[PDB]
Amino acid sequence: GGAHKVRAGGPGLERAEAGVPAEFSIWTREAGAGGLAIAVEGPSKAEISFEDRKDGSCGVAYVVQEPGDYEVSVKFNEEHIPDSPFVVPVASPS
Amino acid sequence: GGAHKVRAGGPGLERAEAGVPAEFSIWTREAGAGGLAIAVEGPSKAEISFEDRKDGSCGVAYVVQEPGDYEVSVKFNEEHIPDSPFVVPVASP
Amino acid sequence: PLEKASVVSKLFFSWTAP
Repeated sequence: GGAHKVRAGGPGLERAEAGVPAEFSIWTREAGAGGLAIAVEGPSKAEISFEDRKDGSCGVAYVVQEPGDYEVSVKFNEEHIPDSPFVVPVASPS
Repeated sequence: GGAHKVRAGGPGLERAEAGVPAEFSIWTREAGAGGLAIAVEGPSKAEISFEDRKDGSCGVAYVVQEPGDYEVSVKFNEEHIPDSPFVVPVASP
Repeated sequence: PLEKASVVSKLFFSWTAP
């Protein structure tokens, strides 16, 4: 219960460019209430900015600096929503 | 800032063996949001992965293929955590 | 010939508040 009811989507969960923000959204509504957390694993640090919007919807953007393969993960009460973690490739600026 | 509230330990921070996955763990729940970085320095490349599980424990595992003296760094928000880097003797199979 | 060469392997993990 809880996590399976959450949904996320965006460009940020399918591909990104080194240096340029990768955005996506999460919708909780229908799940319990508690805590959403987002994590990025890969060959470089990630700057993650977070926004709860008075919509019961939440919006995310992060930056990474190195090409390579990353894993973005969204978790509700410390467990993965459907499709988390998302295998997200990063390529160099054009 | 914040790295001083992070702890690590386990057999992978003490010795390891070539071709054999080596494990240790990190406690972060007392430092909140941030970034971990793990570096492994020495004679050959390492494969590394986190295991972030539903306890809220954080695990690291790595595999190097060559005997020798490696060093495992663990920093949080670019600062070293207590006792990092770690001198890790990696012995033959 | 006086250099030290070694291999350096990195992984990172950044995560978020609530």
